[PDB]
Amino acid sequence: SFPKYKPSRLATLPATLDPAEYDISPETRKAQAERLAIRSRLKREYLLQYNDPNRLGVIEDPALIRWTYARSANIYPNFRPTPKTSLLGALFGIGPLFFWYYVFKTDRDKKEKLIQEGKLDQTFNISY
Amino acid sequence: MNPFASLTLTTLIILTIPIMMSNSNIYKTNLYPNYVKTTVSYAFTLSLVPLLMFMHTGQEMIISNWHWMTLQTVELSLSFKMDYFSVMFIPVALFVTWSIMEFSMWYMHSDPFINRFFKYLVLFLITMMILVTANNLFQLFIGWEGVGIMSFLLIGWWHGRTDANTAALQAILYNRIGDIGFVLSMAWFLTHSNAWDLQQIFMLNNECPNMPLIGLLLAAAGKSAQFGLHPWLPSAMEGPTPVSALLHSSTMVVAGVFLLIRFYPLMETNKLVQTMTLCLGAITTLFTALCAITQNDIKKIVAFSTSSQLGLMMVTIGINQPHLAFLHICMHAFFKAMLFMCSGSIIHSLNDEQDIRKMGGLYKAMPFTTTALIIGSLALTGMPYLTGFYSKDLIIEAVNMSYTNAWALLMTLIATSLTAAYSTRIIFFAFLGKPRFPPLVLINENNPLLINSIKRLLIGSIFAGFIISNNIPPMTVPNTTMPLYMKMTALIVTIMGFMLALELNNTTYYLKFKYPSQTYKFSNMLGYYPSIMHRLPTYHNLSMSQKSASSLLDLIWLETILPKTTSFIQMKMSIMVSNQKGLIKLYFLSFLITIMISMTLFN
Amino acid sequence: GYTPDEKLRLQQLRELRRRWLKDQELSPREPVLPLQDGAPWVIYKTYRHSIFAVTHVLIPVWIIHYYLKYHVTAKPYTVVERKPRIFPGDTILETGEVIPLMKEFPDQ
Amino acid sequence: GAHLARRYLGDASKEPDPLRMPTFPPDYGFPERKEREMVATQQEMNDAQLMLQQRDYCAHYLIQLLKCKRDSFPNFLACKHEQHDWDYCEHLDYVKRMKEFERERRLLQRKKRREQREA
Amino acid sequence: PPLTLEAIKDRVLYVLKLYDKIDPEKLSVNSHFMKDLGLDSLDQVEIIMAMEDEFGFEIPDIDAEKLMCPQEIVDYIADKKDVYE
Amino acid sequence: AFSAPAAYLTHQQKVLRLYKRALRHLESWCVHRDKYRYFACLMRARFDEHKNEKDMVKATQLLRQAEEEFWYGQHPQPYIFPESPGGTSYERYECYKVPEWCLDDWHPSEKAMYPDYFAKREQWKRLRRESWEREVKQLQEETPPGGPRTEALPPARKEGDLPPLWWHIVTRPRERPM
Amino acid sequence: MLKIIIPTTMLLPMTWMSKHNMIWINATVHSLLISLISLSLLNQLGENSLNFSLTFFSDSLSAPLLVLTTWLLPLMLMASQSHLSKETTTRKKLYITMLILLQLFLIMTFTATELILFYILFEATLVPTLIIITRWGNQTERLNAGLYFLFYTLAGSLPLLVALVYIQNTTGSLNFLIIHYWSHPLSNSWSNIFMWLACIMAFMVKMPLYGLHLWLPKAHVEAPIAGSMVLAAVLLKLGGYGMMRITTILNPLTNYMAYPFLMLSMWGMIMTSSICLRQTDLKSLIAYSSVSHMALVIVAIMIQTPWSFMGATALMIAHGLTSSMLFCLANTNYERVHSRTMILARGLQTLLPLMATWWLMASLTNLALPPSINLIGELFIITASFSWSNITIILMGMNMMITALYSLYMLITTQRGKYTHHINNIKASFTRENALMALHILPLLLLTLNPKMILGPLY
Amino acid sequence: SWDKDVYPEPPRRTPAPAPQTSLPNPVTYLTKIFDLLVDRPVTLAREFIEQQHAKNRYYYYHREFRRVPDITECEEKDILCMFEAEMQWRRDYKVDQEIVNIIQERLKACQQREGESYRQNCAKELEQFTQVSKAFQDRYSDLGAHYSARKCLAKQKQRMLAERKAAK
Amino acid sequence: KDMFPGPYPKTPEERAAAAKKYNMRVEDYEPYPDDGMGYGDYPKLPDRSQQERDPWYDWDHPDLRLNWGEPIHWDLDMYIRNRVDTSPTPVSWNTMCKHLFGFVAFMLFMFWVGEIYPSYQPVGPKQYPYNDLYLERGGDPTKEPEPVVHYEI
Amino acid sequence: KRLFIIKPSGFY
Repeated sequence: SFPKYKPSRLATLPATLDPAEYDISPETRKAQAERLAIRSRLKREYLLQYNDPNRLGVIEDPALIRWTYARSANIYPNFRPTPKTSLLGALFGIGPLFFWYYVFKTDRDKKEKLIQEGKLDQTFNISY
Repeated sequence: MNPFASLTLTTLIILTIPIMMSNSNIYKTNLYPNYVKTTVSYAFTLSLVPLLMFMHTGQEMIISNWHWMTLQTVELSLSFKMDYFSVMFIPVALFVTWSIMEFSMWYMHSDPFINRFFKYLVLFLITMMILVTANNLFQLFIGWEGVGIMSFLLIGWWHGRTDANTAALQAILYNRIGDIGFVLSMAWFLTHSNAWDLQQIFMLNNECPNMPLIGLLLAAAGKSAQFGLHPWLPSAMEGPTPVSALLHSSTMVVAGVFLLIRFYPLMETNKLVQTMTLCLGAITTLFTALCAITQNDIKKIVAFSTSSQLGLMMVTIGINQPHLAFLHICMHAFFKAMLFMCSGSIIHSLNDEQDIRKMGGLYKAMPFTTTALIIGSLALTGMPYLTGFYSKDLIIEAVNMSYTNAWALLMTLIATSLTAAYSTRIIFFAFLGKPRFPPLVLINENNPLLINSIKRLLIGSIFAGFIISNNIPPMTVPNTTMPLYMKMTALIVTIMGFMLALELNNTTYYLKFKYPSQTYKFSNMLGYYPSIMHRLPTYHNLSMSQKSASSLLDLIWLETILPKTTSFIQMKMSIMVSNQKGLIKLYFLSFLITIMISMTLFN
Repeated sequence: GYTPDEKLRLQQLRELRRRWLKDQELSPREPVLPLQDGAPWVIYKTYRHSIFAVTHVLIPVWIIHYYLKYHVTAKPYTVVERKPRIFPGDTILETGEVIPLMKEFPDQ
Repeated sequence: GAHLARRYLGDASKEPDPLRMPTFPPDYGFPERKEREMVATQQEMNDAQLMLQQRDYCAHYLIQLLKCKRDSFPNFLACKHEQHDWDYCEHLDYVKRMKEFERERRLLQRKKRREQREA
Repeated sequence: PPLTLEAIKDRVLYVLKLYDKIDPEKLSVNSHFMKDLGLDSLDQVEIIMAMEDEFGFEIPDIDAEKLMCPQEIVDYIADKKDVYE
Repeated sequence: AFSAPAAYLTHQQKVLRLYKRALRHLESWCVHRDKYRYFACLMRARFDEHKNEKDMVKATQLLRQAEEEFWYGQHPQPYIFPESPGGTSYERYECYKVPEWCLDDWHPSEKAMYPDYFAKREQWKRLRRESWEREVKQLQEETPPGGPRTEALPPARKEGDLPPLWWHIVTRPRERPM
Repeated sequence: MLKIIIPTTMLLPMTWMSKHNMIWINATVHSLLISLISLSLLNQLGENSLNFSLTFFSDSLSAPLLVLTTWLLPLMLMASQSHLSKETTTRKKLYITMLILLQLFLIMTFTATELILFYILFEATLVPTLIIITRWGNQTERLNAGLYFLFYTLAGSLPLLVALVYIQNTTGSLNFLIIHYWSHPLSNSWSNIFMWLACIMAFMVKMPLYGLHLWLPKAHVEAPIAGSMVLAAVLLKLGGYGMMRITTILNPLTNYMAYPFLMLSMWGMIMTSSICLRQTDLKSLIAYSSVSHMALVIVAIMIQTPWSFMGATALMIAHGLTSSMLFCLANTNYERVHSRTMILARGLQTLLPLMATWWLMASLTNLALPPSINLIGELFIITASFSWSNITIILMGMNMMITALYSLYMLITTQRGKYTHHINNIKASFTRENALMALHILPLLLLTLNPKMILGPLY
Repeated sequence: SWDKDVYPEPPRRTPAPAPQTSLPNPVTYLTKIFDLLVDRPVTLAREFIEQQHAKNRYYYYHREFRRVPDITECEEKDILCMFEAEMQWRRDYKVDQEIVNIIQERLKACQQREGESYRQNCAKELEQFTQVSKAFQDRYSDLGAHYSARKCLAKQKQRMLAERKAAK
Repeated sequence: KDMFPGPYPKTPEERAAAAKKYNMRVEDYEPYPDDGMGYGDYPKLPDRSQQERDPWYDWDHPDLRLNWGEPIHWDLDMYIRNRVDTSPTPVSWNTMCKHLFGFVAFMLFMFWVGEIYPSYQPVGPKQYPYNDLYLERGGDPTKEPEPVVHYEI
Repeated sequence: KRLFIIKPSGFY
């Protein structure tokens, strides 16, 4: 009974240690056959276009176009102001701004106070 | 004195001549690498002369040849500091580069772009010389970034390998993290001391505060692959072996230690920064040596050895013995470059095989490389009266005989034991035993370039330590009297490490199989620092970028706030105004309401 | 292992691949374009060695020495040398000399 | 390292503190102590550009070593005697510091014995 | 290291002859391990590992399982190493 | 050159792959040849012990437990062949690989530097251009009505016909282009 | 100044009356000559600006920008030749005339002595840019991008116009000399706070400020190559020049009012560089990089210190050159593969080595490798910020690290790895393209030798 | 040709060569070879070029700017006088910058020349630069990017009012 | 063009159409949760780094280990082989974190202890002449230093 | 036995 391997988000569970790889059913094999069929159809089309002696140019992959559009264009039309969206936006948008304002303002005020008190060393600070 | 400046400047300027001629036809011809090697050799021969002058009379100089620009009260000029450190490191670096290029001619013969490789080598050498011979922080930063960029290019020499690109990007990332502290140092010196010249910085900063020195510490940690920024150096072995041996073994990696050494007069004043350097060096020595003990790739083992030696140099700086650290840099260049050349010879002989497990019984198969590696390992482990003895033994003796963090001293001694251990590992697994390489035997070291290149560094490892140590002026008060065990500690610990490593390696022969211990896993997985540190922060930063910055702010919320809401409001008002009803009865009533309201409000 | 159709396909591709590889071989002749600088036998042993030595060190050293003469004179403080270590002993001009009077004990 | 064992594992009061050393005055005991005479002069040091850490009570031997090194060049093996002399002076200085440490140890023990005498 | 076709064949046959379970006399280029010889599946795995160790290049398992003949190993090695003679 | 994968791995194939991985990791642990041979014969005996289990559920559970043992006992740094994925030399010469189509963009002077090879290349281009139509027809004919259910491609049925979709496999760049 | 203006005007009749074959050639020759003429302006008296006439003056700030514009026009012509080949002669001449009008307006903006004339021409620059984007863009989003750009700029500018007129009514003149010499301090009042906002916001929109930068990615991605070149190189720097000129009026209130914009820029540079790390479009990546560098320039201007201003001018010029070259490099690959997706084209170094070298040098300048003028400006800005507050160094260094990461990431993805097999339309790089990249690079490396030219008046 | 008063250099004390070994000194022969091969041809070339320059000697002159009324005496909105005073103040700013540069150059040269005794033997230059830096900071620092003579005058007046308040 | 990604599917017909659009099995297809993030129709592909995918298989894009037409992971750029990797580790992630963090913590703790108990030698402080080089260390010559006296032992 | 090396056009 060797210690088991805890999968995580950055350490995925190996297929060898997959509890489902050893529990197979006829429907699972059917699904695997269907997926292989899909991949085979796509590979056939790609290779037909790729080995064509007449083709000159890129083989436009619809998947790549969809990926780009979803990453860039489709975001806003499929956005809805929701409590999670609103709260996360508020936090990660303005909170850092106020945090840096606090930090820098406190630092600047401390420096100005020291300067007014004449309690800061700028003996050779002649290039600002 | 008059010849000194001319010779020193010519030594650097000659190196640039092959770069200029790279535009000429020589680049196309096969003669370019040989011309580059001869240029480096002539540069070394010339650099010998100012070294002799300094040995004779200590003729140190600063040359401000060109006035780049004057910014109000700050004058920036191209100034070279030809002091002891520069005048000694230039010949050492040139000699090592000469040997490395001669080896590379043999090692990189098959490579189609050998000329590009040699040109990149000369570019790195020029950048490193700029770094060493710099009197302004800006010139030193020029050298710093040039060395970084050249390392980036050379590591990813085989652009096809995704792993090479990853290693180059990782090196750039860690070195830039160090450059953050470097920029902090530059800014602090400019704001407070009103200069970037080392001379004025030294003059004004009688008791240097903590912040600029901590920034210098960070930059040194980045370049010298200290702990927290260490993983880039072992990953750098993805590049061609000459590149490793030259930059990421003996010359580039010492940049951080050299930067700290250059600022030694300021380093003396602040005690806290000395303590941090000591602790970081001890951590690096221990961790990198422990990682090396269980590594199965020869290049990785030697790279971790380089990191441990750099940590030892950082410790020496912490013990407030800068000149000894410079001496250790000088000796390490020789013996570590030689060890890496031997590794490259083994790899080329065995058809690109780097795993020690697939290498065996090479003691007689490769006699010359075996002799060179044995001598290099003995020098590395501090065998008396070798190059290592003049540096490492003094390092340990000074560490013991000084006010020191206890754990730092203990870790340094343990690290010396582990250095002996991994030297035993490489020798035992590779040269000793029975052959384990694939059947076809292609071993052949009978190449004049390889033989002569290793010969020069062998002679250097044997005698340079004595020669340099005798010639250099005394710069530290020696630890004359010390307890006998204190004197012999280095040898005792080295021999104990040798014995334990030899016994454990012998135990491998026994027909017993045991599943790995947790400590073995920790050492082999490099302390898990790569596994988690290259995944968790990278994942979080990239995911945060895409999810918040790219989407939730830019494409969603800022757009919703300023553009979209205003557009929507104007659209709604347009729909209201253009009611599209147009009934005289309806809007004429509005006229009545308007008349009444106007009469009331405006009298 | 393979199905007979698989075996046949692999064999066909093997034959065609070997044909391609053998067609990648060049002829006995590598045509080249058709005396720019005369070079009979020019002693590459030493003469070319000396030419390289001159062009790469002697010319640069002369140029740099001239630039040194100009730059040193053009601006003050351009070249500053560490004051030579005057160990108690004769000087060139001051001719100053002093002895610590070995006010110590010799035995070792 | 045994002194460290006494300092930490044993009673700390008996063992001297390196930073605090020397707590007791020079006049205590040691009825007549001569000033550590400096063989070399301050100007000599400044002229020889000796490092401040090397500007110690044995800087004269180092001055002679530097002069012999400059004169002996190219030969770099001709200063072995001068090197030995300077090394021995440094050894004696170290021994004197060791004697100071032992003196502090014994003085602290004597103070503890006075405190015992009270009880 | 030209690594000609005949050299590959000789080395594969050499490894197979050094295999104790295979009797050297009946070993032939077309001798199927499964049918003509008495080797089982695990013996196929072992001989594939021996071949890949001899030539220093790793044969993928999907391709490795389908060899089943010394000549197939030879031609597969030739294809991988671009041997055309 | 890789064969078209199957929808699933048969139990026999999975056992074979586990055996190969276990032997390789044992070799990584057992550096010396003799110790490796001893423990490899031991492992072969271990496989032979349950080689003939009749209950498929029992064999499957044995496979699962053995895989767990392999994961615990896997070498942290297993040996990788230099050109194998994850190896030191994997994809090293990839940048040197240059596709054949780059040739058509050569300047006529460069193409005149090597006439004969380009004549041979023109012959190959003619061959491919002629064979494409027949290849497409064959692929249509042999393809099932639903669509290609496997990545496997048929061989040439008749003489004078090239294998369907042969160009890139045949004209793939040399492993060591230089 | 008419030595530059009048030939630039004459470029229009020459282009219109030139033969259909010779339009590009004549335009390029005479634009290069105009730039050679403009090179004379670099000679600036240290104490005083070159006051050519009542309407026009030049200083060490305006001269580098004018030289940049005059140099940029021929480069835009070379870049835009390729994709406008199919266009009819009248359309090509119209495009060239839009470019020439843009150069003329930009020159007059940088040389104008009166703030109202500066505003008139600075807003006039929108019309040619808008026409270029909305007429010769290659995607359906060009109309939306043009609307965004125009309306952002106008919403910023109109309050500036009101404020400038109010200043004319109060002080009595909008001439920059008189304003500088009289320059009575402002008081901390809500009216003066809103005058400060009105003066600053137009330029803060022009210099892409975090939260006001949305127009820039759309415009740069959707515009043709020449339009992207002007937008990156000069149109953003219009904001920097305006802010530097206008900061004289608002002396004391700047200290109070800078903190919102200072924090916005300081955080936004990190945010925009992090966006650059995850962008899927090369043009978009370059645009966000421009946003980050301009945010640095905004910080330098707001700090209002001599070193900050010198670094701001240096960064403006260096970034203009680097961004223009990067857009040209991306446009070449776009013409070859007809897509802007970074992943689509890979391993181009094997196919196009000299272009790979150009990419390497462009990225190295982008990540501020010393002694590039980019690093000179950035380092001066960093030192000024450090004097402003030692804590700024954390953000500045983080931004530098991320800039290096995204620059080398773009270089690695586009120019390294295995070549995309199916793409077969990659062809040997034309001498025009390599010439364009060289014309971008060589001036940038040369300016390092004599940096006083681009260090601004405060040098 | 630089004035020694402007750029002070301590008198040079070079120890005389006092060999104590029979072995020949390589530095001496190498320096003689360098002399013969390089220094003599270079000296000859400079002799030729100096002869040519002396053949056609022409002089350039250092401009003198007469002092002009300061902003202190310039009237309000008097743009002519304000202009003259402002340009004069800018020239004075440049001259003060150059003076600071000269003092800093002395400081750097003294640090290098003294060697390991820099901390003690350069104290006078350190004090000089201390005074010059304090004066320059008080006169010109914090004026801002848009520095003007009026703003410097305002800074001076603020300082003097603070001094009177300190005098109480 | 229906090829472009659409909104979040809400009816089974919408889900089937989306699955066919993304060339995925209907049962396998699983759109991101419609929480307003903007993913919409795009499928939640497994978070497997491209390293994990079998190298040996012939990929349409070998360097990316991706086939043409295959749905592309939303964060594929993040999970490229040159960037963030999720391949299984020999040791558990939590255990790796435990070991590394514990090692570093113990290291720093022991260094702090060494600070508490610093090693040294049983010697007295080094004595320097001329009031510990008061002048040589930058001491003001005009001011009079305390006359440090070192007596012989 | 020289084998042809495929490379992009260099004349341009």
